Amino acid sequence: LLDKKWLTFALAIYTVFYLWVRWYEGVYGWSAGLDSFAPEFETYWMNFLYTEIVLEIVTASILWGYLWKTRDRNLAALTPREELRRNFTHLVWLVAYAWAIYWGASYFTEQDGTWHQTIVRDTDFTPSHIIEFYLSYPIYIITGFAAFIYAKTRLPFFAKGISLPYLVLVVGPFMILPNVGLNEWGHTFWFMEELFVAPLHYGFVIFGWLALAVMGTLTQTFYSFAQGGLGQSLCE
Amino acid sequence: LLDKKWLTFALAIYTVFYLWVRWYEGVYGWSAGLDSFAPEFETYWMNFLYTEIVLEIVTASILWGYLWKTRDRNLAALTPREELRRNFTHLVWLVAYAWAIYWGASYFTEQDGTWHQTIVRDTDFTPSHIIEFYLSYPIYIITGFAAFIYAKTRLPFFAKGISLPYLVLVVGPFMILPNVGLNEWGHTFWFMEELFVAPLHYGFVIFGWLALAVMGTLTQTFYSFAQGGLGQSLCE
Amino acid sequence: VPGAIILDTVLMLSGSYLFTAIVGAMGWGLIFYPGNWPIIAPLHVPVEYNGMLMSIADIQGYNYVRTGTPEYIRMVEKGTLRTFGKDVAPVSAFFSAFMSILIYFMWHFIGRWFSNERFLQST
Amino acid sequence: AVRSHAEAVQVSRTIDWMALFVVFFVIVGSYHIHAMLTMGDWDFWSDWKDRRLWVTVTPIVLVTFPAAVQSYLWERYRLPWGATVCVLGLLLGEWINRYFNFWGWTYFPINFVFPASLVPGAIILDTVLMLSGSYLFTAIVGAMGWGLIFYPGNWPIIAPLHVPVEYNGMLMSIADIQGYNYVRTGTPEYIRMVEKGTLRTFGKDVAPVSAFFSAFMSILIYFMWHFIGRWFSNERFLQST
Amino acid sequence: HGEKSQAAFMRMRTIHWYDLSWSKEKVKINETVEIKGKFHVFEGWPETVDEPDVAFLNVGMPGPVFIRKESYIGGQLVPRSVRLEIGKTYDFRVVLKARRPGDWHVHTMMNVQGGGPIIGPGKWITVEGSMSEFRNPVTTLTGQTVDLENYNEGNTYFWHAFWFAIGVAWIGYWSRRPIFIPRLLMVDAGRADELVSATDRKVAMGFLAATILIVVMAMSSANSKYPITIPLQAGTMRGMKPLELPAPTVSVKVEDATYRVPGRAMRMKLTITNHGNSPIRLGEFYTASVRFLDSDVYKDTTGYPEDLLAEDGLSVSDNSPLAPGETRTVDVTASDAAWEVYRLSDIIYDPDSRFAGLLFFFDATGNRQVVQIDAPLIPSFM
Amino acid sequence: ITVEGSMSEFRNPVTTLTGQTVDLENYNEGNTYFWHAFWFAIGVAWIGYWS
Amino acid sequence: SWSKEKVKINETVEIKGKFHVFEGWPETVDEPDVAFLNVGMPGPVFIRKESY
Ligand SMILES: CCCCCCCCCCCC(=O)OC[C@H](COP(=O)(O)OCC[N+](C)(C)C)OC(=O)CCCCCCCCCCC
Ligand SMILES: CCCCCCCCCCCC(=O)OC[C@H](COP(=O)(O)OCC[N+](C)(C)C)OC(=O)CCCCCCCCCCC
Ligand SMILES: CCCCCCCCCCCC(=O)OC[C@H](COP(=O)(O)OCC[N+](C)(C)C)OC(=O)CCCCCCCCCCC
Ligand SMILES: CCCCCCCCCCCC(=O)OC[C@H](COP(=O)(O)OCC[N+](C)(C)C)OC(=O)CCCCCCCCCCC
Ligand SMILES: CCCCCCCCCCCC(=O)OC[C@H](COP(=O)(O)OCC[N+](C)(C)C)OC(=O)CCCCCCCCCCC
Ligand SMILES: CCCCCCCCCCCC(=O)OC[C@H](COP(=O)(O)OCC[N+](C)(C)C)OC(=O)CCCCCCCCCCC
Ligand SMILES: CCCCCCCCCCCC(=O)OC[C@H](COP(=O)(O)OCC[N+](C)(C)C)OC(=O)CCCCCCCCCCC
Ligand SMILES: CCCCCCCCCCCC(=O)OC[C@H](COP(=O)(O)OCC[N+](C)(C)C)OC(=O)CCCCCCCCCCC
Ligand SMILES: CCCCCCCCCCCC(=O)OC[C@H](COP(=O)(O)OCC[N+](C)(C)C)OC(=O)CCCCCCCCCCC
Ligand SMILES: CCCCCCCCCCCC(=O)OC[C@H](COP(=O)(O)OCC[N+](C)(C)C)OC(=O)CCCCCCCCCCC
Ligand SMILES: CCCCCCCCCC(=O)OC[C@H](COP(=O)(O)OCC[N+](C)(C)C)OC(=O)CCCCCCCCC
Ligand SMILES: CCCCCCCCCC(=O)OC[C@H](COP(=O)(O)OCC[N+](C)(C)C)OC(=O)CCCCCCCCC
Ligand SMILES: CCCCCCCCCC(=O)OC[C@H](COP(=O)(O)OCC[N+](C)(C)C)OC(=O)CCCCCCCCC
Ligand SMILES: CCCCCCCCCC(=O)OC[C@H](COP(=O)(O)OCC[N+](C)(C)C)OC(=O)CCCCCCCCC
Ligand SMILES: CCCCCC(=O)OC[C@H](COP(=O)(O)OCC[N+](C)(C)C)OC(=O)CCCCC
Ligand SMILES: CCCCCC(=O)OC[C@H](COP(=O)(O)OCC[N+](C)(C)C)OC(=O)CCCCC
Ligand SMILES: [Cu+2]
Ligand SMILES: [Cu+2]
Ligand SMILES: [Cu+2]
Ligand SMILES: [Cu+2]
Ligand SMILES: [Cu+2]
Repeated sequence: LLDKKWLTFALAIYTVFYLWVRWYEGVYGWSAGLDSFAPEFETYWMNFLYTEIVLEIVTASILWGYLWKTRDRNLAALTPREELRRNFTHLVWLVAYAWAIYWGASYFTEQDGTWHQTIVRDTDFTPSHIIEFYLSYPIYIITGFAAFIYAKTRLPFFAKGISLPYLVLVVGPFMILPNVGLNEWGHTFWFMEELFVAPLHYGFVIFGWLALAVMGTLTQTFYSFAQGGLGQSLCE
Repeated sequence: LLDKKWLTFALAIYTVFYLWVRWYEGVYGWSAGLDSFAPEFETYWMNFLYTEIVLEIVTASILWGYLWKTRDRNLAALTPREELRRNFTHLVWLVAYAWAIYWGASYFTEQDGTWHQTIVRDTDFTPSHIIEFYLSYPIYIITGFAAFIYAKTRLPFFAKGISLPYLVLVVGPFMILPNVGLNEWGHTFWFMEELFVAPLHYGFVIFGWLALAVMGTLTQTFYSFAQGGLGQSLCE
Repeated sequence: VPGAIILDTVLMLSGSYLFTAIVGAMGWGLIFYPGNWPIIAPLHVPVEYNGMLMSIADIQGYNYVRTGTPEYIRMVEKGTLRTFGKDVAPVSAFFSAFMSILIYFMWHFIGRWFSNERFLQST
Repeated sequence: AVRSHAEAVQVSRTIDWMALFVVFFVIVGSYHIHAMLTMGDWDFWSDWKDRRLWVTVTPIVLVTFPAAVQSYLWERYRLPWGATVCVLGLLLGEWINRYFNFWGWTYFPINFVFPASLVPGAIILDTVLMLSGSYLFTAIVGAMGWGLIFYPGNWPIIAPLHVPVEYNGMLMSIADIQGYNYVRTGTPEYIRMVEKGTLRTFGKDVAPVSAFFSAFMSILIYFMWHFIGRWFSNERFLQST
Repeated sequence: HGEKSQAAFMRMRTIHWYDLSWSKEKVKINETVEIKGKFHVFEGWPETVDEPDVAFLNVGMPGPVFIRKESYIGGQLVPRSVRLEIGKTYDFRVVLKARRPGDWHVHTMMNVQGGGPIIGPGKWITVEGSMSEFRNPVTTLTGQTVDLENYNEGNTYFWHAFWFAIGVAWIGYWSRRPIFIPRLLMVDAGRADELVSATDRKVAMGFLAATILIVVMAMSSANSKYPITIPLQAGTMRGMKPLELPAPTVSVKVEDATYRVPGRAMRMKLTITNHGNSPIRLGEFYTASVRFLDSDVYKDTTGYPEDLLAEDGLSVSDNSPLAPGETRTVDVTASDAAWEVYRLSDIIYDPDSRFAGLLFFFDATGNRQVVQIDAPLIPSFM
Repeated sequence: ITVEGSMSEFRNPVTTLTGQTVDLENYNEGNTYFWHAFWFAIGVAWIGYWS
Repeated sequence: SWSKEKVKINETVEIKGKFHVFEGWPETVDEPDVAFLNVGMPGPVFIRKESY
């Protein structure tokens, strides 16, 4: 067994959902999605905002609660094969988290860049703002916290102590979501132009830096792999 | 004995003197105190500045010199009861210092705020500037240095080593007094308006932060109390 | 006081300092304007003052003469060409909550130093 | 543990592939958001790619992530492609977005919205890193290479766009005509921080002086971000966050 | 589509667009649609908005569905930012060439350096055809007619793909050998000094030398081909020619102006004094992209948008012809559904409840005078 | 400029658009005092619970 | 117009004329709101006695 086909599903769910979201915004970006006060815009995009927020809060609660309720209490009694299997499942969680980071912080972020760079901003909940700030950002926040809970509750290495770099990796990209307030406080206030390199955007930049903690995260996961699944073979 | 009625006098002297100062400035704020070049203003407020500066320098010299001359040389031969009595006297000194901090950094500071916010500044030695910068600031500076000298020369804990946090607490609020120069260099220069949140005032803000060292000061004084007057009773 | 109480309760409950900086700081930033709304709500009632629309607070500021504080020093909402809908108060509240998160994180460690009990022997 | 040494090797290969995926795409997200919110405007359009601001700013803000990622990767695994993986990740994200959002969602031409080329700088940074493993020597020489080869690296692509044209009475380059024609509703002409000429611009030196300033500031930013990355490589465990 | 979000008072007093005329309403691919008219920069410019010292005349369309072929302010082409003088009237002429089929809301927007976008009235313009039919030929000074749609695209793709391929080769060279855990363990357990050794250093020298030589050779080739290049043209165009309008012979003083909350009507009182020797009749009130017309005085023939037009939304208490020299006070009521559709009634939410607009007074002979009005706008609740 | 009389005689009536003549000297003072005192009382209770 | 072409030490050479500030001032150059009328010579080989 070891690494199962959970990785394929983990990548495929994100790919399918995000391709559908891209199709949705490419269909309703204009023509019910251009004007923020039209009656059809509330039915096509204000509904997007409400359904996605409710579903994301519910899914975050359910996922974190399940991963915390099913936590392994007897971590001392852990065979090295099962520990290596859990290490691979945690690495699958990290792969899903990285895919979510990409989809949220590159694709939809620059999609919003194109959106507001080629139109005039009409509200705080434009189509691309709904797609990026309130869908993709909460999705990778949920995935990062779920991976944190899984690692802490299953991996003997990551248990008995909260990992500082991996905590930074889970929290910094999370702080981008409350940083959306600075984005809007910036465009409505200090930056009355569609400048996209102005300091109002440095809020995401600072917490875009905090995603560099994946370096410490991955060296820590390698150390976790190198306890039971050390081999050997390596270093001989 | 232990804590005597020196605390009542320590609070009462500040209260009486500062109520009299408030009455004085409420009587002579206007009408000999509005115009800085009238012959009566020099007799009512320039005299305030000279007498208070002379008295403060003399009192600081006398108090620090007495507290340093009467220092206890034989600190090893100190009964725990006498050590606890000295700890209580030092805590009375700290209470007097805190009362002086309040009276200087809140009451008269915002009184000067009202003063220059509701009139036009006429000089560097306005009534409220004389009351705050040159009276209350030197008073709590004197009290803080006196408490420092007392703690260092009497308390076995605070002797044999200059306490870093308590030094910061005594010196930071002291640096507010030389920071008065930035206040005047600010209003005469860079801030030609009565803006009271402008960076010319950040000088007091930085050293207003240094008064947070009372946290380390009070945990250090608790540790000093917990040597001889430890009890016990606590922790049993 | 609402912000203080939120900060303290979210501190003791879930003693995690990071959780406090993340949630209690949101509470502190977000409950400021609703916390003061009962007090300043009566002062925002529209009034026509000799031909110009004014709130009660504007009339007080206009009447009661502040010799040192003219009207132009007032950094207030003057309206923007980027102010979309009715969002000035909530967007400002969320920006304040986020910056409160950052300032809480910085000042937690600044206070951690002020709590020191070191003794420099030769300052 | 594991059954045999061969299974250990196969497991190590699977882990290497998955962790390479994680590194690549976390960098693709974070580095791209950093770049686009620090240099996006000069990177979005072809009439923004001037000779003062574009080449001044782009290397300065784009040596940030490669420095940190190199500081981690070389130190921990002797793998000299941290800068290259960061640069190719940024390029992949930018090109996917240009093709599927700039040209797919909207219809801005690719020859108008093409991104900037950074692989020469990445390769210089990585080779000058592994050769002479001295991190200081890397920050001193590879950063000069990164700053200096930016404009010559992009010159083959933007060279055809600078051909003079007279457009209804006014001289315009091809890039200026593209920016004028293709309407950017949110980006007027005045937001363009480009070379507007100065009374202190002596001779033909706008591009080289800007390139050298960018190389120097790249030295400084590399030095800062090497240590910033040294912290992100930490394996500490705060017991009570 | 960008309006209805900006501050109502800000849309009321920044820039007044009038005499707008669209050449075509149903355009085909490559066919030219031209927008003309006059815009008046308001005297009482809001202080929060930087003065139009550096203003660029733009057009508000979703993406580049129309390419802006030409755009003039005054009589001269203005491809770059221009300086506008507060209080002056300029006329513009934007030439648009259709590119993408569909119904496009083409707005005439104006961008100011530190004040953001001023979207003007927009007209639904339909385009028929296919995008692949679009052709954009431009002739350079070196003697080459190039189509901007595909020019340099191949060279861009080739160079970007070549550099990406070089980077992928550089990464894969190390990806061939085991990558993470073995190398980490070799580095941790004592000196590694075997993970990087010949001929890896020789390959590194090869990559570095190849990169330097490739960049230098490509730069030299791009200097031989395309031997004539110029920098990007930039710089604000000062000295726009403003329209020399005659001084209006009608003076309008606004003695209070109110609007019901909630409502769709604006009540306002004027003291019109007519100078000269002609009888005037108030016919139109343009406040913010919305024209309130008096059907008894003026009927629109310029194809103004239906949602922005009030054919009989302007009602004057005393609209009899006004003899020259005579002054009178009238109650003018501009009531239309647009006042709430375009959220002109959300000026109560704005931090400056003041309005501005243009009043158009027409004579019997047909000629008109454009007079300005600005006054505080006091809401009414009872 | 000399002023005679008493400050308590001063009256500043202003009529709002909602139909309420309010004297600016005392308008909203009671509500301000009540809310500030209530919040201070809540804070004092919170501190005293641990005190 | 230059008063002299071959001057002696202490002797006065005067430069007169008219300068027209261009209407289409480049935007990159700040407007002459604070402009100082100078003279470009290598060091102080001439002292600027007067300038109007
Ligand atoms: C981490 C947790 C994330 C939770 C996020 C939840 C977001 C849900 C989407 C809201 C869209 C909206 O706008 O609202 C709901 C929309 C409104 O569209 P309609 O007008 O009814 O048109 C008819 C719908 N079409 C236009 C899509 C055909 O209709 C719906 O019911 C459809 C929502 C389908 C979502 C599930 C499919 C996702 C792709 C498959 C791989 C997973
Ligand atoms: C992980 C974070 C999840 C947060 C979810 C939000 C729950 C909202 C609770 C009700 C608030 C309310 O009803 O308040 C709404 C008011 C609206 O203001 P108004 O229109 O000016 O006037 C007041 C009008 N009333 C009296 C009718 C309310 O205030 C706000 O602007 C808050 C709403 C914006 C919240 C954006 C959150 C985006 C989260 C993205 C990650 C999923
Ligand atoms: C303890 C430390 C925390 C301090 C932070 C508090 C927030 C500061 C609020 C500024 C209000 C002020 O001071 O004034 C407000 C001034 C007044 O300008 P105006 O005349 O309206 O200009 C008109 C131009 N418009 C129309 C575009 C506004 O607007 C400003 O220029 C805003 C300057 C930006 C300051 C915020 C930077 C936040 C940093 C985020 C990076 C992560
Ligand atoms: C840490 C060390 C702090 C030292 C500070 C010293 C400041 C002294 C005050 C100078 C005032 C001034 O303006 O100068 C001296 C004033 C000038 O007023 P006059 O015109 O003579 O009117 C007659 C005086 N009346 C107007 C006060 C009635 O007259 C004086 O002699 C009176 C000074 C009395 C100070 C002692 C009483 C304090 C309150 C009781 C509790 C302690
Ligand atoms: C020996 C004990 C008694 C003397 C103590 C000192 C009292 C002041 C003497 C003023 C003499 C003079 O010349 O006045 C001061 C002259 C003004 O010029 P003027 O022509 O006098 O204007 C008449 C003005 N009146 C009528 C108000 C007097 O310059 C100044 O504004 C100096 C301003 C300094 C500001 C920064 C001070 C920061 C202190 C930091 C401490 C750590
Ligand atoms: C080693 C590091 C130490 C450096 C500090 C040295 C002091 C700097 C002196 C500035 C002089 C200058 O540079 O120029 C002087 C400029 C010239 O402006 P103006 O044209 O006269 O404007 C006219 C506007 N008025 C009329 C209001 C002046 O006035 C300034 O804007 C002052 C800027 C404030 C700088 C001081 C900040 C101090 C920080 C305090 C926070 C704790
Ligand atoms: C309980 C789950 C479902 C609800 C979830 C919340 C969805 C939004 C509700 C809007 C209610 C409202 O009042 O709208 C929002 C009002 C606007 O005023 P309006 O008059 O409504 O304008 C009509 C505008 N439209 C037509 C587009 C709706 O203010 C705002 O712009 C609030 C802006 C907040 C920006 C910063 C948010 C940062 C979040 C950080 C998270 C960690
Ligand atoms: C720990 C987090 C606790 C959150 C508690 C929220 C209490 C309810 C707030 C109602 C606000 C309101 O009524 O609407 C918004 C109004 C401003 O509206 P305005 O545009 O100025 O209009 C003025 C006219 N009014 C009064 C008729 C509307 O107030 C605010 O500025 C608060 C903005 C932030 C609200 C955040 C709510 C979303 C959930 C946040 C946590 C995920
Ligand atoms: C590790 C360090 C490696 C250095 C590799 C150098 C490759 C060759 C560059 C030729 C540049 C060119 O052709 O001239 C300069 C041009 C700009 O010219 P322009 O004024 O805009 O005119 C445009 C019209 N052209 C194209 C006909 C000229 O390009 C640049 O902006 C690059 C500026 C930095 C060059 C640094 C070279 C000096 C050695 C540096 C190391 C000590
Ligand atoms: C310790 C560091 C030593 C560095 C020595 C420099 C070697 C130059 C290699 C050839 C470059 C070349 O040929 O490039 C020259 C171009 C000129 O640009 P152009 O006139 O605009 O157009 C292009 C015209 N062509 C096509 C004819 C070239 O680019 C430059 O501006 C780079 C030259 C300035 C370098 C200043 C270095 C000062 C070092 C001081 C310490 C000793
Ligand atoms: C839109 C919401 C979708 C939520 C999907 C959650 C799937 C269930 C999570 C989970 O429990 O892990 C699934 C797999 C395999 O790990 P498991 O073995 O199930 O974990 C439990 C370990 N234990 C048996 C020792 C007690 O571990 C993984 O690596 C799962 C990654 C799948 C993709 C995550 C998507 C998250 C989107 C918010
Ligand atoms: C305007 C100037 C007034 C100065 C007042 C100074 C009073 C005398 C200071 C002093 O020595 O301490 C008084 C009390 C009790 O401490 P003592 O026992 O007197 O200290 C000596 C200790 N020793 C016997 C072991 C040698 O210790 C205290 O806690 C005294 C606090 C009283 C208030 C301080 C006011 C300072 C204003 C500048
Ligand atoms: C505004 C910024 C906030 C101020 C906080 C900065 C404090 C810096 C710490 C510090 O002062 O170090 C003291 C050393 C002298 O050491 P020593 O006197 O040898 O003490 C031995 C133990 N110790 C080395 C750990 C101190 O270095 C020295 O040379 C003595 C200088 C002590 C000055 C500290 C007083 C600060 C009051 C403002
Ligand atoms: C934007 C700036 C980048 C953020 C990086 C700052 C990290 C600062 C380091 C830190 O968090 O220190 C943790 C200590 C609590 O210590 P403990 O929980 O006792 O852990 C014992 C071992 N340790 C003392 C070395 C940590 O201090 C605490 O009170 C716990 C707070 C932990 C919060 C760190 C999470 C940062 C996520 C943004
Ligand atoms: C690694 C990120 C891939 C992003 C690809 C993307 O955004 O695809 C949308 C775009 C949409 O253009 P098109 O394929 O022409 O289909 C248009 C359908 N809408 C308008 C809904 C997007 O093209 C595709 O769907 C190609 C499928 C790629 C699979 C990895
Ligand atoms: C904890 C700080 C207390 C500050 C109180 C204060 O400033 O009192 C002055 C003020 C002056 O107003 P009033 O009492 O009317 O007497 C006016 C006398 N002058 C004008 C000299 C202040 O009221 C009192 O004197 C009340 C006594 C409170 C004792 C703690
Ligand atoms: Cu933004
Ligand atoms: Cu001050
Ligand atoms: Cu529109
Ligand atoms: Cu106008
Ligand atoms: Cu001239």
